[PDB]
Amino acid sequence: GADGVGNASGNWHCDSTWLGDRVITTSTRTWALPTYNNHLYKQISSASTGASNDNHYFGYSTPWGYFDFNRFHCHFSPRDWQRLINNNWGFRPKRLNFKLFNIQVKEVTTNDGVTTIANNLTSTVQVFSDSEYQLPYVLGSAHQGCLPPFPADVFMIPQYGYLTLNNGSQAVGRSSFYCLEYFPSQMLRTGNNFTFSYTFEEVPFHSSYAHSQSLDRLMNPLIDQYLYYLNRTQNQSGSAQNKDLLFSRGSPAGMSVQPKNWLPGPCYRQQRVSKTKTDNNNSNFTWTGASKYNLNGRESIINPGTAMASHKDDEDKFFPMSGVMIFGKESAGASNTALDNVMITDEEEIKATNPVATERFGTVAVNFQSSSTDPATGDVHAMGALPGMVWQDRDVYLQGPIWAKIPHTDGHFHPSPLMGGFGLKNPPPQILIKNTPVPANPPAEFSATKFASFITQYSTGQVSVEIEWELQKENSKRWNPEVQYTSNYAKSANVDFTVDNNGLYTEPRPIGTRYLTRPL
Amino acid sequence: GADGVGNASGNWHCDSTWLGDRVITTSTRTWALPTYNNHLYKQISSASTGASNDNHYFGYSTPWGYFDFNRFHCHFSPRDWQRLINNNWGFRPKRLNFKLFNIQVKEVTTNDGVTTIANNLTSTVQVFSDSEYQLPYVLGSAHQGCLPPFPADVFMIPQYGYLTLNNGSQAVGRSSFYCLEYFPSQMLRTGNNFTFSYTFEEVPFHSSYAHSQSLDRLMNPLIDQYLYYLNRTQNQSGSAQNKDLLFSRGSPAGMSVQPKNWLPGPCYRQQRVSKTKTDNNNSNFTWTGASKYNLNGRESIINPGTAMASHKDDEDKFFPMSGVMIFGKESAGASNTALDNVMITDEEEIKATNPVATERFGTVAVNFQSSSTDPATGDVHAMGALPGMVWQDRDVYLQGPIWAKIPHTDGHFHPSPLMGGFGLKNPPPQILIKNTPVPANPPAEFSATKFASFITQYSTGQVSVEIEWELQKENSKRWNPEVQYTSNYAKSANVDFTVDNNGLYTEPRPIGTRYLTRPL
Amino acid sequence: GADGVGNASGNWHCDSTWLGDRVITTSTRTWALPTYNNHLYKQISSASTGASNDNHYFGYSTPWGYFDFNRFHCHFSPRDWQRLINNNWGFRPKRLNFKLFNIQVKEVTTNDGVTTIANNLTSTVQVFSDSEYQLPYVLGSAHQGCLPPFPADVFMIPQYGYLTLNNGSQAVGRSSFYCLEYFPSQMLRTGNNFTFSYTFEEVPFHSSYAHSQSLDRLMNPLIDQYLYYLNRTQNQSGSAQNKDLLFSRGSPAGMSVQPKNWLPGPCYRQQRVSKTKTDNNNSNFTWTGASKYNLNGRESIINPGTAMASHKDDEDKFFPMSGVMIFGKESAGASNTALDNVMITDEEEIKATNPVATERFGTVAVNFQSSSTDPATGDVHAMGALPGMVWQDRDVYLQGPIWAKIPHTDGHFHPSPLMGGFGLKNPPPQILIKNTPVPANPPAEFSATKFASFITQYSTGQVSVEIEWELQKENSKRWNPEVQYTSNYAKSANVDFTVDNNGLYTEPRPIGTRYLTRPL
Ligand SMILES: Nc1ncnc2[nH]cnc12
Ligand SMILES: Nc1ncnc2[nH]cnc12
Ligand SMILES: Nc1ncnc2[nH]cnc12
Ligand SMILES: Nc1ccnc(=O)[nH]1
Ligand SMILES: Nc1ccnc(=O)[nH]1
Ligand SMILES: Nc1ccnc(=O)[nH]1
Ligand SMILES: Nc1ccnc(=O)[nH]1
Repeated sequence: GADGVGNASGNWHCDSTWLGDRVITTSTRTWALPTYNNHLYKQISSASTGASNDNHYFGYSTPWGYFDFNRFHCHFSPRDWQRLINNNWGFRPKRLNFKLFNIQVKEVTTNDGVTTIANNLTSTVQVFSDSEYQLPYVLGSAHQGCLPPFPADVFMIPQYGYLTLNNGSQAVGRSSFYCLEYFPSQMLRTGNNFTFSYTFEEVPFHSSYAHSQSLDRLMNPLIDQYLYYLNRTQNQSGSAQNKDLLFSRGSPAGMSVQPKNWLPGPCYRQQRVSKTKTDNNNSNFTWTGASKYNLNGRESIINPGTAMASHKDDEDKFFPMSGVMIFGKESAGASNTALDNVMITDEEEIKATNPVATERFGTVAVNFQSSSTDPATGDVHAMGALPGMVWQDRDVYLQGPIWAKIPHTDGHFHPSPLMGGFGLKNPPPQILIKNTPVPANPPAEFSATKFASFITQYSTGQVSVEIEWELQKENSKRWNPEVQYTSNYAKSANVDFTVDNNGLYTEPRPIGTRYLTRPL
Repeated sequence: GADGVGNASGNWHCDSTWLGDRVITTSTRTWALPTYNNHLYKQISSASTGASNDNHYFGYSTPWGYFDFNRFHCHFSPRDWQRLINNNWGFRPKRLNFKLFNIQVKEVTTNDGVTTIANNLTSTVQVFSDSEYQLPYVLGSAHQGCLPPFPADVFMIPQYGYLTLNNGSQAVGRSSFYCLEYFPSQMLRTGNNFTFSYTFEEVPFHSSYAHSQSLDRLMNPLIDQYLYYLNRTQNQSGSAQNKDLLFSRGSPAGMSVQPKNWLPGPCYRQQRVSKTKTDNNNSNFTWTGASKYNLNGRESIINPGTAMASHKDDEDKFFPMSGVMIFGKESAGASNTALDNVMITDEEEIKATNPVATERFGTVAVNFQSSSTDPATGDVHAMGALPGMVWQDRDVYLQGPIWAKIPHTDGHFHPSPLMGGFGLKNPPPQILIKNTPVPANPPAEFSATKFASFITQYSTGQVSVEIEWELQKENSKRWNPEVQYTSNYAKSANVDFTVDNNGLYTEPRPIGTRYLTRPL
Repeated sequence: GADGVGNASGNWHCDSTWLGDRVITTSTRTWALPTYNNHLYKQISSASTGASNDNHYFGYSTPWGYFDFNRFHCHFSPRDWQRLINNNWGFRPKRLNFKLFNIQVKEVTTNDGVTTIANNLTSTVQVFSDSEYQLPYVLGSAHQGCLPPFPADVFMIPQYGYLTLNNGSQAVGRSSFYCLEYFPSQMLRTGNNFTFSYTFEEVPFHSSYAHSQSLDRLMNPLIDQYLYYLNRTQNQSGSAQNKDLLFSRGSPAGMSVQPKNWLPGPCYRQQRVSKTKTDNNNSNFTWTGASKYNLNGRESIINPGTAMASHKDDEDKFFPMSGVMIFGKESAGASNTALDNVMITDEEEIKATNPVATERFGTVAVNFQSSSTDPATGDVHAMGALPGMVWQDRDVYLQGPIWAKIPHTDGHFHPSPLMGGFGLKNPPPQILIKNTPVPANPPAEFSATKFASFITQYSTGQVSVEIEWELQKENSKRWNPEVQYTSNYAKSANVDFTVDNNGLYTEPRPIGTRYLTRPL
């Protein structure tokens, strides 16, 4: 860093600047970091517990905390998101600037049942960015502890832990252990500060638009095709039914039978469930009726799974059991909370190109028809990629994640993070931070045994993240007005995206980005 | 070439040089080339024979031989492979240098029942590289006849033959015939030599590592998600069972139900068979229970097929019927040999990302549940590519192939050779070689009829291949030690990868490359 | 020194960098230093005690602490050690850089109960390196208190004390007393830091290899010698036994009787003891059956003593009573702990050249044979250096010492530290450190009586040691694969060289360096 006890090492830079094709978000917050695990690394696992085989794990927990800004509301105020989404066909991150500063380390002494805090001026906090990605990448799993949406909220830094290979609750020889200290890290006293910058790789702009055409309506509703298709295998009222081969040319009255160039996207069917409970089966079918994948004898719910439309027209009451992103309200309990404490996303806009999530992809022949054998077909519920398929990826949300690390594998296929966002080979590095252990008084006589008595402390300061975002401007010739995200004009007891009478900021709904429209 | 009867046209260059990010393998061997087909091109096919429709073919056999180094042990000694695999996250070929030399053509005369060999000094051997790929590409089908693993072994050059279109055992008008002479070729007497170089296209480094995380364990086992999922469709001990909609947030106790970004790789299920025969069905089900593809009314076993893990945890006794590479021991007979004369590979390391080969990919919804209709799901056994899938390709082995030509098609999809290795648009060219016909004595009076009487001969010499390989160095922060390929320290009658008391080199096991670990 | 209360004077530099022929280890840790002896130097000795004459001593204890990094795990993580040992025939230290910084001095006050710690900002810690070696050299006696293996562990600094001449528990006129203050030292307040560098003398690379030949198997196993040896002193079935002189030439069937050039190493026999207690004698024979040296009427166990192989082939259950380095587990008690709380090294690799530790060196003639007198021979249990002897020094271990000061004597003989490592004429200097006394309040009236009332304090900070190591690369033409140190692939409850569920780092075995092989 820096300088004095008596001298701030950073100012408060929270702002938005719009500049034609760029928008620069700056956000600064005040954090608090406790001591974790008493400065220990612990082995952790599902041993005992009583966990099922699909829940076993092995890993470690760490004395470190970390910074996480991997949520859009860490950077975009509600109004800015609104600006973003109502005027642009897309956007992407380009560069970032990160700042830790104004650090202040404090000691806690308890006597009684009356707790005193003071400054420990000569104490440090340690920091580093894992810029060579040598640590297990724990961002992009949508874990809580990101910078809060509301700039006035103070936040506690999450603790870093990670998993490795496990065979049940045991480890394997291949399992990996990381000690964080065995990086180089920067050591900061109250005077000092930390900074680094980062550039994002080139990535496709996120599609902030719905289509205003669908795959099956790309033709000109005024002209025939020059192409023919088999229309009838029997006449044709000449009594009664006689084998025939009758061919018709593509025609505006038969848009369902016209040859075309393209196929809709992939499909992994999911179970349709209603918001009115009375429609559903009387059982507990989530695990048992769930779409799951099977990995080394362990089952995992596919969630949210392939980008698919949530419901066809007029059926907004249904949703895939595990195919929509779902946010909790600020009233929601951790487990088995009710419908009205959650907010379910809707990905209905993609039904122009993407199969609906709770229906078949389609139908396939399954035999050879003949006079003796009747033509049979079967339903296709899971369809991989076929040449000619086109699709739309899952939408992002003001409160969803931004990016994830693409796994380091021989093979990916369209590695856009299924929960939504940008896939990055070389994503924003993890930023780790810890209070340096400060021994309590040692004995008068040497002892070799692990030092286990420490002065209790924690730290606080500010953090600042600045991101530059490039915009894809809208160039639309559409004559009529667009759907636009808008707040509600009718009167009410509270304003949306505001604090209440107890000062609790709330986000009353998810907001996606798909309001403007393109042609296909 | 060159020069004298009395003057070598090449030396013996067999070596290894390690140079930081590069390793240069040189190997030289001594070959023998007979006269094939008596200098004739023969039409060949399955006519007569009694072959089934799935085995019919049409093609030609050729008077030529060819060189084949498309196996790792043609270049890497066992110790070098060990060096490779224990210290690098990857590697790829960059360039090659090829050399034919010290040629010596010999005539064989038999009188009795006592066979005399002498030098035929004025005789040639012919050579060319098919550098414009004008010939059917016969490398990359894993045919025997490559340079031997052991530098002291002499090898016989394989004969070139190829196939074309066939309708049963007949040909079609579209079928193609190639005459090799109707290239330009180099003609070598005992003095001369042949050389050429080649550069490899840019290709992804082969992944010589296992992952130490799995797709389903990428989260931080310490923090909840901000995302919610439908947890129950009924309460919840309020008696008895009542329709409900209950939502929970992602949590470390429920890692199987957390939303995620990624899907595991593709899947084409295969039949699971045990190494202890008593477990299996009492029938012959290989063709009949086999995963097969169907091409122009002809069936073909998919083998090895999609890259998939061989068995889940603790089940090393099972293997896909035709989903693992299998090497023969030097005791193995050509057909119906026993389990202990073969070596079956294990691709278990990829179960972090790739479905296990003998299980479903997963489960899919197949109907609409309601009070009247119970939720149904189905098993998915063959799953194509879905956006968001990530996977690991099949491993290579010290004795497996290196590369294959990607077919010249409009479309490939991840054209990594399914048997393992590097796909190359423009692979190392085939190198063809033949002894020039040397007429026996003609008659005293002209005759127009095909010349059919030849002096019997063959040739021998050395061949040298030098390849430069680029290495991907390991940069791992892992605190604990790695699994490392190691020879066995316990005492025995023979050393691994050695010759025995009769001078037979043996390779006692396959060695893959996946020992070091990455994060995902 | 520089600057501020508010300003870190050092960062955290813990890392490893591999660069071809060099590897640079950096390690940084956080220490704690109490006040020792209440700022007093005390005379100490075995007086009273009840000590045997063998355990009498005289010396002094000091108010100072010291830094000790003389253990390989202070610098090499387990993975790095693995890298070291599996790829290099040797290595040596070249240069070092040392850093003390971020110091923070604290005062402790108690009422009862209850104990209060604050910063004492104007307090100093003192430091110096004994670079002219003017102090008794107390490193290289394998003391505990070195930097901990695990970078996250905080450590207490050991106290400096030393011994001098003693006659029983009394001193002699020749006994030396040393006052540490009498040395210039650097005085550091919370702002300041200490640094120095050092270069190592030229030393032989440590042998990180086993031989793959033995002294007695160097001959060509195909060819006779031209040399002859007396084979028989009687015939030879011509009945019955008659005096004769019969000579044979060296031959592959008689490799035990072939003339040779070399002798195996020196020998000081030690008592063989089994790991299965039932094999041993029923008595307490360690002191009484021990190999001891006798110095000024005082006995001392020779331990570990001459470099000798721990056991011959197939006898891994025996070990020299005091001829192997033995590490304690983190469960081991200080005294009379059980077999399974210790880890015994094995120096079996050196049996190619070095006598086995529990057997005779060999046999010697002891008389003149004649018709009247039968040839006699005797066993040699202690053999000094003979021209022509060759030997291998004791191995080093990841947790053993690195170096020791060669005593300043007229004569050494192969002064490689018998406990293992590098002998250094001018070793890394001792680094001494102390909290400066801070008087409590004096009386209002002068008193000359030596001050004795002090404010209670201690200090803490970071220390950093960087060492450059030169590597001897492996150049082996060995065709088959090597033994390699490897972690175990089978599954278990804990990972090797990791922390457990209480955060205790453990080292589950010793690791030597001898895996690669040389010829002799
Ligand atoms: N969002 C995304 N990030 C990186 N690569 C992609 N390829 C397709 N979509 C992508
Ligand atoms: N091994 C490989 N060779 C060429 N192209 C590839 N694309 C993906 N894997 C490949
Ligand atoms: N390790 C060592 N250090 C210094 N001198 C030696 N002489 C023989 N071995 C030695
Ligand atoms: N990864 C991809 C494959 C095919 N098309 C895409 O847009 N992306
Ligand atoms: N061919 C490929 C398609 C998608 N992803 C890959 O890695 N390769
Ligand atoms: N000549 C010597 C041999 C060994 N050591 C010595 O100091 N001198
Ligand atoms: N000290 C020594 C004497 C003789 N030879 C050695 O290598 N060392």
